This record gives sequence, C-alpha cells and structure tokens, in this order.
Amino acid sequence: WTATSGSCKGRCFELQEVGPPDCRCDNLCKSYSSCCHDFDELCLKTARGWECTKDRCGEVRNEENACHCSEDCLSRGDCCTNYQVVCKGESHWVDDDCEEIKVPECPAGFVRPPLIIFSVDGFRASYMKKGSKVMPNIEKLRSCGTHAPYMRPVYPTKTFPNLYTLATGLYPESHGIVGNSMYDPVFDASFHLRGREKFNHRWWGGQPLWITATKQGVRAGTFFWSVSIPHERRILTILQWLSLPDNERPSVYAFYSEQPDFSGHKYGPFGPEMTNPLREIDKTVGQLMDGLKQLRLHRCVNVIFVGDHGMEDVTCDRTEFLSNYLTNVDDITLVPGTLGRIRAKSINNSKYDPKTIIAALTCKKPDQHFKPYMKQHLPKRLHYANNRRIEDIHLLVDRRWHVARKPLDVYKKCFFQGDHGFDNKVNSMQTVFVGYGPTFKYRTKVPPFENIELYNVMCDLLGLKPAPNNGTHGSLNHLLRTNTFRPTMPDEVSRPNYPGIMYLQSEFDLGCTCDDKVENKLEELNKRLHTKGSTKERHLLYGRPAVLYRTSYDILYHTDFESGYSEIFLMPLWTSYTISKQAEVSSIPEHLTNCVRPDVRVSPGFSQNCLAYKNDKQMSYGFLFPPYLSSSPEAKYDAFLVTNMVPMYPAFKRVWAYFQRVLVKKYASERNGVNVISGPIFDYNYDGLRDTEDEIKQYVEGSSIPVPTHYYSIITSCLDFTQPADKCDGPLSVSSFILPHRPDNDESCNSSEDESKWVEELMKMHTARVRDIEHLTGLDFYRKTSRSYSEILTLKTYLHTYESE
Ligand SMILES: *[C@@H]1O[C@H](CO)[C@@H](O[C@@H]2O[C@H](CO)[C@@H](O[C@@H]3O[C@H](CO[C@H]4O[C@H](CO)[C@@H](O)[C@H](O[C@H]5O[C@H](CO)[C@@H](O)[C@H](O)[C@@H]5O[C@H]5O[C@H](CO)[C@@H](O)[C@H](O)[C@@H]5O)[C@@H]4O)[C@@H](O)[C@H](O[C@H]4O[C@H](CO)[C@@H](O)[C@H](O)[C@@H]4O[C@H]4O[C@H](CO)[C@@H](O)[C@H](O)[C@@H]4O)[C@@H]3O)[C@H](O)[C@H]2NC(C)=O)[C@H](O)[C@H]1NC(C)=O
Ligand SMILES: N#Cc1cc(-c2cc(OC3CC3)ccc2F)c(OCc2n[nH]c3ncccc23)cc1Cl
Ligand SMILES: [Ca+2]
Ligand SMILES: [Ca+2]
Ligand code: NA
Ligand code: NA
Ligand SMILES: [Zn+2]
Repeated sequence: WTATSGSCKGRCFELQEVGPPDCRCDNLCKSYSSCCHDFDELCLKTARGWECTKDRCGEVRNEENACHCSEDCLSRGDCCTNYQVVCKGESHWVDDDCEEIKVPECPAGFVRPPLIIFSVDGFRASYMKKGSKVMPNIEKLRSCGTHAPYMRPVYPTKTFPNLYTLATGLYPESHGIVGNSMYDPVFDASFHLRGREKFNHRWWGGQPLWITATKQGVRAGTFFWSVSIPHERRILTILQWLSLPDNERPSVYAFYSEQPDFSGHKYGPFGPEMTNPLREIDKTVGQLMDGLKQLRLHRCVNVIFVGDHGMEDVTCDRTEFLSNYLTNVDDITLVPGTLGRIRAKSINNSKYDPKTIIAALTCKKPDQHFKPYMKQHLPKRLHYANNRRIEDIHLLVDRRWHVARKPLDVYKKCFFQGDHGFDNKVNSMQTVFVGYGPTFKYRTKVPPFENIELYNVMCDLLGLKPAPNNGTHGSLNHLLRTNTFRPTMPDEVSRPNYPGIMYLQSEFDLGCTCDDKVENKLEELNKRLHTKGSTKERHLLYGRPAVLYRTSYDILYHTDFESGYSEIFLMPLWTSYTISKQAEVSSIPEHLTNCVRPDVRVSPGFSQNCLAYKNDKQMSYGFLFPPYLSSSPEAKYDAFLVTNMVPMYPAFKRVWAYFQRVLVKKYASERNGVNVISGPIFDYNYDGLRDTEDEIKQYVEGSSIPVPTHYYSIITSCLDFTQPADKCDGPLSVSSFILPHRPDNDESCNSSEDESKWVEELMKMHTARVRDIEHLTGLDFYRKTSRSYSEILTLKTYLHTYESE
C-alpha cells in the first residue's frame, strides 16, 4: 500500500529511496506502482519538446517546459542539450575535430572523472561497421577513443544475465541470473521479465557496481530506468545530477536503451526497418555529448558504450518440437526458445528419467538443430552448471533456430524475425565496446575480450576495490592510459621434488610387461643428462607451471618431454613438450603395443598398475606425451613409462589418439612448431574449480587411480609465425581445449565415421581459455617469459573461437 498523497515538489529523480508507505519520486517508483500523485506533472514534463529553437533563445523561464532555453538554464543545469548550439553559436560535439584527452579537464570540485555507462540492448557487433554512415556520434566515440572489434557476452546471451554480469564481473551461475526466466527450487519461486517478483533481492547475487561504489563512499546514479521514462528525460536527468553540488553529485551513471533489440526482434538484425533505431540511438548519444560539452564535462567524463548481446535471424518455421521426439512430452516443463532447459513437470513422478529423455533427444534426425546435454557436459567455456536454477538437462540450440515443447506453444503465444540467447561464441551474438575519455587510450583498437572483464576496469576507473569476481584483473590494462592495476604473479605453494633413480625393477609388481630387455659410454652419459634436464629448455618454454595448492609432486625429465607427477592422483598434473615444424610422426612398433614400464624414480606405492586396467572392463589407458612423436626409437621407451599413463575410456581414446597422431603435427606445420601442455582435470561437482581428493566420484576399478572428468591441452607458438615456437622473440599465440572424458561419443552424431570427419569439430566446441584450465587445475602457466605480466594475463584470457570474420 502506497499513501500516494505526498508530493514530488523539489524531489524529482531523488537518489535516496524513501520507505513505504510514503510516496516515492525516484525513477523506480513507476515499477513499484508507488509514485506520488504529481510525479508525471512535475517529473515527466514534456511541454515544448526536447530542443531549443531560435525563438526560445533568451526566453522567460517557464517551469512547465521539458527543458529550458532561458539565460539562467546553464546555472540551473536544465538547458535543452542543444541550447549552446542554437542560442550561443556553438558547434555540436560531433562536428568538432577530435583531439587527444591527455589529462582530465574537469570543473573545480570534481574529485575524479565521472563514469557514464551507455548500454544498448541487442547492439550486434557488426552494426559498428554496417551502420557507421547513420551513426556519426557513435562513430566519433569509436574512432577517437578505445574500441574492440567486438565484445563477447556470457551464456546465455540474454539481457539480464549479460547486464548483471557487466555489473558484477560474475558468470551467471555465480550471480544467479541464469536466464530471463527461472525457477529456484529452494525458494519454490519463479523469476520472470514481466512483473514484480524479479525485484526481490534474493535473485541477485554478488555485488553490483552501484553497491561496490556506495560501500566505498562513491555515489551512484540509477542503473535501472522504467520503460515509461523517455530517453530524452533519462539524459536530462543524468545531466541534472552532474550539476549537483560536490558533496551530492554521483560519480557513476548508467543510461539504457531498449533499442535496437526491440526492433531487431520484429524485423531481424538487418531488416530495412533497423536503420531508424540506429539513427535514434546515435541522436541520443549526440544529446549526451552536447550536454556534457555545455557543462564543460566532455573532456572530463569517461564514457563506455557497451551492448549486452547481438541478434540473429530467427523465424517461427525454424522451430524443433520436443513432441516430435518424446512420447511422454506432457511429463516435462521446458524453458524454450534459443536455449532449452528441461525438468520434470511433477517432482511427485518417480517414473521421470533424465537418461531416457536425453537418449530420445540424441541424434534422432539427420539435420537435428539442437543437441542435448546433461549440464555438467556442456563445454566448460560456458561456465553454465553450478547453480540450482540451471536445470540438469540442457539443449544447445543451433543458431537461427528455436526449440519448443509442442507446435501449439508457437502459434498460441509468425510475429518475430530476430532472437538471441545462443552459444556466446556465435558471431551474431557478439556485441560492442567503446571507451572514450581521459582514462582510455586515444585512437586505439584492442583485441576482442569478454564482458566479465569490465567490472574490474569500471572499479579501476572510479578508484574502487573490486569485489571478488571472474575477471582477471590486469587483463584489460592495455585499454587504459592510466589507473592501471599492477597485478603480481601468485606465489607457488608447493615446491616439487626432483627424484633420481631410487627403485629396482623387481620392487614393482604392477602386472605390466614390456619387450624392452635390449642394451655404450658415449650414449649412456647422454641419456643420463636427459633424465637430469638437459633438453628441458626445449620442452619447457615458459617455465614450469606453479602449483598453487598444497600437494606432493615430482618433476620428471625426459628426452622429449617434462612432467609434474602427482603422488596423490598417481599421474601427471601436467606434461610439457615441443614439436618443431620438422618433427616426424612414427608408429608404435608391434613389439611395444602393450608396453608399460616401471619408473625407477617413483615408488611402486605411488604408481599406477596395469592389473587395474585389466580388471576394469570399461576403462583403458592413454599417454600424455604421445609415443607417435618420440624423437628416436630409443627415446620412444620413455613414452611408455607408467608415470606418463592416464585412464581413458576406449571411446575417448579414439579422440585422444587422433589429436596426438594427426592434429599435433598439423598444428606444428601450420604454426611453425608448437609447445604442448597436456593433463587431466577433475571437476566432479562442476564448479569450474580443481577438485580435492575427497571429491573424486570415480576410480579405476579396484584401485586408487582417479578418473579425470576432462583432459586439457594448451598449445602455444610465436604470434610471428616466421619464428619457430622454440626461438620466439616476441608475443605468443595460444589455443587450448578442455575435452570431456566421456565413455561414449554420443555428443558427436558422426562418430561412426573416420576421426577426420568429427574429432576436430568436437575439439572446437570445447575450446577454452588458459584461465579456465588454471581454475580447474590450480596451476599457473607462463611464469617465465620475456613478456609483460599484463600481456600474459591477456593471453591467458584469449579464447580461440573458430568462427570466421
Ligand atoms: C567466479 O567468481 C566467484 C566470486 O569469487 C567465485 O565464487 C565463489 O566461490 C567460492 C568457492 O566455491 C565461494 O566460497 C564459499 O563461500 C561460502 C559463503 O557463501 C556466502 O557468502 C558469499 C560472500 O559474500 C556470497 O557471495 C555467497 O552468495 C552465493 O549464494 C547466494 C544464495 O545462497 C546467491 O545470492 C549468490 O548468487 C551466490 O551463489 C553462488 O555461489 C554459491 C556458493 O557460495 C553456490 O552454491 C551457488 O550455486 C552460486 O553459484 C554466499 O551467500 C562458504 O560458506 C563456503 O565455505 C565452505 O567451504 C570451505 C572451504 O574453505 C570450508 O572451510 C567450510 O567448511 C565451508 O563448508 C561448510 O559448508 C559446506 C557446504 O554447505 C559443507 O559441506 C561443509 O561440511 C561445511 O559446513 C565457501 O567459502 C564463494 O561464496 C563464491 N562467491 C560467489 C559470489 O559465488 C567462483 O568460484 C568463480 N568461478 C570460477 C569458475 O572461477
Ligand atoms: N552494469 C550495468 C547495468 C546493469 C543493469 C541492471 C539494472 C538492474 O536493476 C534492478 C532491477 C532493479 C538489475 C540488473 C541489471 F543488470 C542495467 O539495467 C538497465 C535497464 N534499465 N531498464 C531496463 N529494463 C529492462 C532490462 C534492463 C534495463 C544497466 C546497466 Cl548499464
Ligand atoms: Ca538484451
Ligand atoms: Ca570442482
Ligand atoms: Na580395461
Ligand atoms: Na555418436
Ligand atoms: Zn531481446
């Protein structure tokens, strides 16, 4: 109940929220149905429109007008944004040549450059180039400031998940807003775009920038604008707030536009109808910049022009219907559209089975336009599993398609021609970033980066300490002129052991055999040196990874590779080797096919055994350093050491063998050598973080050998591919993956074909950042390069996406 009989007189767009039942004049009052009786009259004035004209210049102040052209308006902070242009002979900001902002040029009393975030809904990345002729203001920001060719949103590529990631630096799974629609089974409550429940504070995790600001003494404007407040009024309210006294004036502001998303859904991303919304957004940008120029703030404020996601062509006829797959279709609830989320209609039904639903959705039609997943099997790059609001069964929908339960759902709801929500590596979902101002660089292009990184930067721009988040602080230092955060490398927690020869062959009883009883002082000393680390400069190019948790491990050296071997997990944490452009692939000779060899540096008690693999009818084994790439027949024997073996389902061995036999060599050819780091990952609770020992749910039968959920590889070379990977003088180039260690290849619908038709496609889907691997392993890579640490941080956040341009 709102007692709506108080008044907004002098309180219009007040910053502090007053408490019920007393009536509100802040810009959320509309959304809560709680504005005072006179809010429209006083706070939403529209008389005479939004622009001065010649005949209004110098007018008598009339408090009814939407904005003012009277002589006192500058001092009142409430001129129309074009007042100086029309009435004082000034130019529009867009018509001024751009000039480097080397230092902030701020009015007296400004403690720090303010930040304005100008967010645009559905602003696809390619609009910057394709719409540039109708967006002159935006094009000046872009060309004069700092810009990326695009910015990667988070999954799902929906509004609230992306805007709240922008505000928190958190993945949706951690902030809680995992879709535009949600059920929380602990609350027994639903979240919708429509209506009231979405404003309850329990939905919203982490700490958004406005709270971070407030808690550290920095004042914030509103971030949420009610749909009924027009854009011109939003801008005027910001400019009014900027004219407040020093002690009252906020330092951080946001504008939001519902366009171009709104029109994009109706007309498609490049509909001829889309030109007008782009023109209109540019006009709003021009209003803000002119307004800032009038206030002498145009060379003082940092402006971020940022989108939440893109837009793709999607029509009603490109809909897959779950009723064409499942008999039981009425026993499920589907969250539909550009992604699918499935749960039981009733938790009173004990005959609901995810296994059989998944199986009925798997590779059932030859051109099937969605793929089902248990959420823990989704590509780890999506980070979309560790929340009770994310249903166990997920459907990744191909770009340009929808999924629905039944046909009736689509026609009893063709309207639309655009939608978004797809996989966040899809080109059509990419969005924009431009930074303009004293703290950003001048005429600088930066590589594409992920929107999870911006919270840290916005905190740096305002002198704030960021709350704990998923950005990698320092990875965006190259965007900034000053206010860099100077990160330092984490300290290594566990130092390795360096074991020598300590065990006789007969001390082992592993059940392994190898045909290797075959015998010189020249080459005896030589092989001794390889086991002491003589080739380690070649195979370990960037120093050894640091172990950032407490554990017990050994560095093992060999001719062709180096490893960090875990006495606790009984396998390497990592294995490092370099394959030159000239290296040769050979086969595993006939006599060595089932060869596994005791490692005399490592005790029986900390070794795997072959008997376990013999008795486990589901599990086989593979090798981290590939025997196919041995540098010589004699060196090949090292690859069969029990300390290089890892457990592998036969189905996964198909993937792994093709990677090691064919793809590594291909990459060495194409990239002029590669350095490879491979290893296991254990993430049984799908939190994206390294499991401790006591979290492992599966072992090789009868043994203490834990089964990885995933295998990783990091593949590094010289960005200047005219230099070989092992003699690179400059910046690096990386691609990585985290492959799920699965007992079937059901994910790949063409897996009965030759590995050349499906394995590389799988690996591309499971592309990863080095940083994703760091979280999953507790390892810190690239510790000894000749590059700056900031540059290395940027490298660690790189994602090789395999999209074209
Ligand atoms: C991305 O960045 C984020 C941010 O850094 C990373 O997330 C952090 O990860 C930490 C480790 O997983 C986690 O630390 C835990 O904190 C617990 C305290 O939690 C509350 O307080 C924090 C801080 O203010 C708050 O942010 C949390 O908010 C969550 O929950 C509410 C709803 O309840 C949501 O509003 C919000 O969206 C958020 O949800 C997300 O996180 C939770 C986990 O907290 C998930 O469950 C959700 O699905 C969702 O993803 C919390 O309100 C603390 O209690 C934990 O301590 C246990 O473990 C330690 C280990 O040292 C041990 O000493 C203790 O014994 C303790 O165990 C006891 O509880 C166990 C479980 O109940 C029990 O089994 C034991 O036997 C014991 O009784 C733990 O320290 C931190 O909270 C989150 N932060 C956030 C914001 O999510 C994330 O990892 C990054 N991702 C990647 C891939 O790198
Ligand atoms: N950084 C950031 C940032 C965050 C938000 C935002 C606001 C929120 O306010 C809480 C609900 C009361 C919640 C979550 C958000 F992420 C944002 O919102 C713009 C917006 N205004 N009006 C809309 N209507 C439909 C959808 C979004 C918005 C804009 C930016 Cl630049
Ligand atoms: Ca949106
Ligand atoms: Ca884990
Ligand atoms: Na076996
Ligand atoms: Na298959
Ligand atoms: Zn939309």
